[PDB]
This record gives sequence, C-alpha cells and structure tokens, in this order.
Amino acid sequence: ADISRAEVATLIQEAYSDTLLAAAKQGSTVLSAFQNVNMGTKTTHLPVLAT
Amino acid sequence: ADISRAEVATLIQEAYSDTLLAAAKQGSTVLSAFQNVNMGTKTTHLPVLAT
Repeated sequence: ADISRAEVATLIQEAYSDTLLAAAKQGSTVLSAFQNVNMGTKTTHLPVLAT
Repeated sequence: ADISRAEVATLIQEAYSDTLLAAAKQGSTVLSAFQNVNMGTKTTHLPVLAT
C-alpha cells in the first residue's frame, strides 16, 4: 500500500568523497636538522682533533 | 650455500671523511681588547705622572 525506500532498491545510489582521505606525511627530523653525509660502503672513518 | 659479509673480507673497502676534522681557532683576547703597541727593541720606557 506504500513504496518504502527498500522497495526503490538501487535507484537510490550511495555517494563518495575524498574530503577526509588526504593525510600529511612527516619526514625524519634528524635528516633535516643535520648534514647528510654520503657513504659508498658500510664503514666511513672520520678523524677528529683529540688534544 | 650462502656468502656472509665476514666472508667477503677486504673486497669491501672502508672509506674516509674529513667532515668532522676542521676545528676553528680562537685568537688572544688581549690582542683584540687592547692597543697593540709595535716594538722594534726589547725595552720601551713610558713616563707617567706620579705625584
């Protein structure tokens, strides 16, 4: 005796949005606070003044 | 059945970097705080009022 929103089936379509999806990425702190030194092998030796 | 990094001994070289080596040097304080009198001899005499 009446048409409910179930009996209309897929003529009513659900909808989509990006609005909450995007999230900012945060880099390393130490890779921007300090000098990045290139390496070509596992170990690099650095001499320093000692006395 | 497997090669480990201990078994590749000295086919892997160790590198060097001077990026920590360069210490800066600090001058005398008294040579910048006060007048530098040029001398051509061991002794200079300066008279002053005394009474």
